[PDB]
Amino acid sequence: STNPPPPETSNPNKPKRQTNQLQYLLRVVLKTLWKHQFAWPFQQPVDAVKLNLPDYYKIIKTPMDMGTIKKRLENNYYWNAQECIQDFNTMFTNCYIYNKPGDDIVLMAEALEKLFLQKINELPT
Amino acid sequence: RQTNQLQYLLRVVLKTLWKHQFAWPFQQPVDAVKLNLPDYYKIIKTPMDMGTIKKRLENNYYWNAQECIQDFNTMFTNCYIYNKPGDDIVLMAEALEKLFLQKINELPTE
Amino acid sequence: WKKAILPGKILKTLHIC
Ligand SMILES: [N]
Repeated sequence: STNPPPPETSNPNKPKRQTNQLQYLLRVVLKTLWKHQFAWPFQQPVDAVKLNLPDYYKIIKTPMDMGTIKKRLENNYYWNAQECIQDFNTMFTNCYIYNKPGDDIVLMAEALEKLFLQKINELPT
Repeated sequence: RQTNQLQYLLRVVLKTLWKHQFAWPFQQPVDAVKLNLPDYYKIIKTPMDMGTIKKRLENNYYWNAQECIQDFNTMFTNCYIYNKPGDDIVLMAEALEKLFLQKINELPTE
Repeated sequence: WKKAILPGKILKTLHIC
């Protein structure tokens, strides 16, 4: 009954990349989602202890949240934008797997994912 | 809970296709009488639609993920058999099928 | 014709016959 440490946000030996697509994910995509009215349940790791979800980290093998994604973008974590896009998708999918369909938190993730895919549709080449 | 794969099929795969903008022609069985398709059941011997798949998943009727995947593939194939390949409904099915195969590629192991 | 009202009162039709 104890939360795992949050996901890694840096790499101990990797060049930081810096590209049109990576700056876009931080400056446009992450920023737009972060300020969304539904963002707040996703801005930090799931606190399974406080929320009394004893099975969350047994069911969700790769936890992910927007605070982690933001730090990964700020640090040297990603090799490319598609690695970051996968983290967003993992965050949404975790919510869909753990929670019942139609639950409020699932509806919120769906609205964030719809906005995310709209922003990804305009990813620079 | 359901097995990892069947739960994933309902909560990730079906939900994603169900709420897609192109889902609506596939959310219920084809009503060949109302649509005046006198040949539909002659051509399409095993109809299938996402409304039926959704009910089978929600009622725990499937024994495994393969039975559910086969139903999705039957739904797409039926659309391709009955309609002309350039038709809007075929383009819609193709886009749903592309999304389906992407989500199926990430099916969790049991 | 298949016809539907989508959320937002968006209307869609398809000429299946
Ligand atoms: N038709």
